[PDB]
Amino acid sequence: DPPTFTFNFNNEPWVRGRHETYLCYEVERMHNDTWVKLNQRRGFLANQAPHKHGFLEGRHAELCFLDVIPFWKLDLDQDYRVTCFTSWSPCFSCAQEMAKFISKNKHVSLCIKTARIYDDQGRAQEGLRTLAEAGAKISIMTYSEFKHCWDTFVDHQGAPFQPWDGLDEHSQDLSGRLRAILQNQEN
Ligand SMILES: [Zn+2]
Repeated sequence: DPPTFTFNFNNEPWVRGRHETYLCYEVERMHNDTWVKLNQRRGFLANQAPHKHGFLEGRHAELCFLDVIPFWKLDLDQDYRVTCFTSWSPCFSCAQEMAKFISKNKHVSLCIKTARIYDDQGRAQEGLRTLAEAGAKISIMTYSEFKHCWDTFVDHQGAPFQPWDGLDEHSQDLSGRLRAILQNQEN
């Protein structure tokens, strides 16, 4: 057979927030002081809008699952068990908003293992610290959690996907930054 593989998750652009963004998530509906789930889906698609009919601004992972919450329309005492797997930690307004819903109430546990993000300081740090501090537990899902990212949302668990050195660069970035952003250690 001819050795021809397609890598859309590699270094090659495939997120940039909105638009055809490769993203994955996992959410559970917490009820009766416990945890439960009433759906069968692992990860997410590489685009916006989960279903058809009803889409204007679009949901980029952050507000995506955030939408799945009102989708269940829990009572109130319930809790949001949401987990995300994106190629980037936050988003300017997508995260700023997300952060709110999560920072506007104490009852939403999240684990966003993101690949990596690169921003100067302005027009990005807002959704960064906000969503990352009062929005969810953002993890640096680079080369390491990347291989695992597969082991969690792949039928084969860790598909034969080759990692790019950039992961070493980005990983080191998203991580070291995420520490500076959340900690706000200005130095
Ligand atoms: Zn976005």
